[PDB]
Amino acid sequence: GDDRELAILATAENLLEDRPLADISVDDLAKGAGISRPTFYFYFPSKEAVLLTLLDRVVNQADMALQTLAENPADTDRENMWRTGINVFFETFGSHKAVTRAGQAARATSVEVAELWSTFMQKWIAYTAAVIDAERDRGAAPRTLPAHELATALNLMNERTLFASFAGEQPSVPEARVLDTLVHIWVTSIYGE
Amino acid sequence: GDDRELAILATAENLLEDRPLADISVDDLAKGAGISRPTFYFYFPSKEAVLLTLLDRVVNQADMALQTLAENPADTDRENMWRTGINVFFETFGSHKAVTRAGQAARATSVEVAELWSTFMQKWIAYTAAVIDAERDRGAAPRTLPAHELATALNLMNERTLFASFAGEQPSVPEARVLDTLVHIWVTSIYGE
Repeated sequence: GDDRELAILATAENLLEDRPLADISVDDLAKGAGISRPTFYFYFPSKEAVLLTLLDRVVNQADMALQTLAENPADTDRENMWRTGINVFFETFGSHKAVTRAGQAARATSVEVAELWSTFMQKWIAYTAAVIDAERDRGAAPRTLPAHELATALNLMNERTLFASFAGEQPSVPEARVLDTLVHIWVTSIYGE
Repeated sequence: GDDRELAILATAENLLEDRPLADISVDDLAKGAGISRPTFYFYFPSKEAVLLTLLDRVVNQADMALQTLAENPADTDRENMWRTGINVFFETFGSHKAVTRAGQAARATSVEVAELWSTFMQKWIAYTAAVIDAERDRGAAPRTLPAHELATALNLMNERTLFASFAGEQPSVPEARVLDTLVHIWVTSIYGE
């Protein structure tokens, strides 16, 4: 039963690797999931609710991985610690590029997708700023910009640069180089005087 | 004659301050410009070509201002020089927020808008990297990341952070704080070891 729902989600993710949400119909979803069209509408109100759920699962996966990291300090220098935290996003979203791309194009039209993204971005920026503040309180980072404004720009940078790399946009940082590039900007801007 | 065209462009920019492209019709454009609907179609193929031209004029205005800056060095420290160059974009796009917002939402659907944006971004990143390279050649900046990858991420950061500030997205850096925030990230990441 939760089976049919997972089948629908797995079909949508497979089809989104090939074409946009606009080019996928409810029948394609139903057909791929081994069900009828009215049976589909029982699990989801629309193909957009299917995308909404896929992005929800992707965002919550990253957010949980991040909480795991937070409760379990990695034992390394400062630079590697930022790298590990950014890496959560590089791997989680980079393992679901079709959902990332469609979820981002849907922010322009779907109020729920825009709100879901915006809640989590606020959470990840607040956490980033709490860490920068701890680093300043401990004397490891200088008091330059307002931690929260600095955290806002760096998280926006990552959203745009990661997602450009994953879609292979022109211009974009090659995906093999994007982690190194962002970590350098984060560590210089956070610790640089 | 070029009069009617300017009237149509000025009407579209005024209406875009109130509602999205989808909520504006060719008749609204024609009516505001003091012309008929078939007369409209003589100057522009569609309301989307009107947006395309508006964004074209905005992008070329910034690019020309930047060329002016380039040919006329401002006589100040390094930090102020980056601030002046970023400021070109903060003021040019920030003086046309409705076009910026609609032009960005149209990149998801219009191949010409996507290509126009992508050409200019490549140009501005190449110029940014040429400057970072000159600074490294002169011994003023360390050889850290590949200048071109560093320039890519910083320009993407600015596109996303400026445009979030202008739309008042949640989250965003307040528009009174966005210039300072980006300049700090640019100067630390470019000059920081």
